Amino acid sequence: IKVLGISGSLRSGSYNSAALQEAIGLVPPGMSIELADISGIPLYNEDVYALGFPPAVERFREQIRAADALLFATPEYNYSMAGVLKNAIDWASRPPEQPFSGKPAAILGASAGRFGTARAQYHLRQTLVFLDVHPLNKPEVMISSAQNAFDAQGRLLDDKARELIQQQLQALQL
Amino acid sequence: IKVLGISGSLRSGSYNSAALQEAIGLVPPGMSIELADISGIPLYNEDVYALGFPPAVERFREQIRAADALLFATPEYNYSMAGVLKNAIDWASRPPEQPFSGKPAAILGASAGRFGTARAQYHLRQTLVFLDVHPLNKPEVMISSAQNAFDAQGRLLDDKARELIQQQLQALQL
Ligand SMILES: Cc1cc2nc3c(=O)[nH]c(=O)nc-3n(C[C@H](O)[C@H](O)[C@H](O)COP(=O)(O)O)c2cc1C
Ligand SMILES: Cc1cc2nc3c(=O)[nH]c(=O)nc-3n(C[C@H](O)[C@H](O)[C@H](O)COP(=O)(O)O)c2cc1C
Repeated sequence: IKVLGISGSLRSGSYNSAALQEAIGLVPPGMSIELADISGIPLYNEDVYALGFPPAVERFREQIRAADALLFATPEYNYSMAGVLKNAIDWASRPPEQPFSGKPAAILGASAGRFGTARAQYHLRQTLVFLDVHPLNKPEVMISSAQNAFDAQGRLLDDKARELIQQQLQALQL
Repeated sequence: IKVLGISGSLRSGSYNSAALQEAIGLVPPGMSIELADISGIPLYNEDVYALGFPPAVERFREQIRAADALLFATPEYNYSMAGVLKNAIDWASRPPEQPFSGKPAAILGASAGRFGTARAQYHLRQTLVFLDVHPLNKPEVMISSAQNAFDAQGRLLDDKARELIQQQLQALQL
């Protein structure tokens, strides 16, 4: 079961990239996770699209088409998903045969304050559902106070979190 | 009264851009609309921001700070606002003293086909309130079937949408 991990944050220390990094070692037997790189994807511009998909967008789209399932790690930016993550989905959603169609997915999000991700995870869920994606309803995974939830070398300390992801990955495998 | 028009679309024929332009031909005395340019704003990345605002973002934040009101024309992509617009908002919202705070703003959205922008407008309204913007609730301005609503090189053929822009600009002045 090839699972594609998608972070909505480009920063090297990104707690969201970190959580998907930890999910690699939390997968169950039979499943495996590979992180997608969207740093190369540009700002959406219909004119550019008309001329054809940017190299970085073709690679991404084909990673989605090929993966058996998707795992999203969306940060919340101002009461919604991060623009960057949305922008990448925008590109990837263009005809013909946008690869999202039919794929199952799991959503989780990391924020640093005391809330976050609740609104971004909902918006992301609706956006994905709009593209015919079938996301897992539960469990619900949110990493609050992430700045304390991880250490320098990006490692998740909360057993609850480690366990929740394991749960989701299984719930995903089913 | 200086007003900032922000289009969430970068394509040359953008109906959301074309709509704001029309509004310029509709301003009443004592009000002027200038169109911000976000095309130069890069994808958001915390590591880049840590070293200072890109010039484009800088130019953008100051226009917001200086303008007495904001006029947003957001297209709707995949059940939410355009990723491009959200990214510009993400960049502009960073401390120190992000300029959205306090500014009154009005929303409108241009889309082709069936529905459009109703979700994007909601998310946008929400995100902006989160930044302490005072967006107007009435009137709702949705330009549907935009592909027919506009002719070659601008000009809003639909008289209905015209009334709303006018009304929206008048309410805004108040
Ligand atoms: C433009 C921007 C908007 C943000 N908005 C919110 C927000 O609405 N709520 C919240 O709890 N945190 C918010 N944050 C903080 C992020 O959740 C926090 O910095 C997080 O560590 C980012 O993780 P990532 O780098 O893994 O994406 C925002 C950060 C930025 C740069
Ligand atoms: C990611 C994406 C999703 C879109 N989804 C729809 C849709 O569901 N229904 C529809 O009628 N048009 C849809 N459109 C078309 C736009 O509404 C149309 O191209 C519009 O004219 C763009 O206006 P703008 O250039 O002012 O943003 C979509 C466009 C993009 C880029």
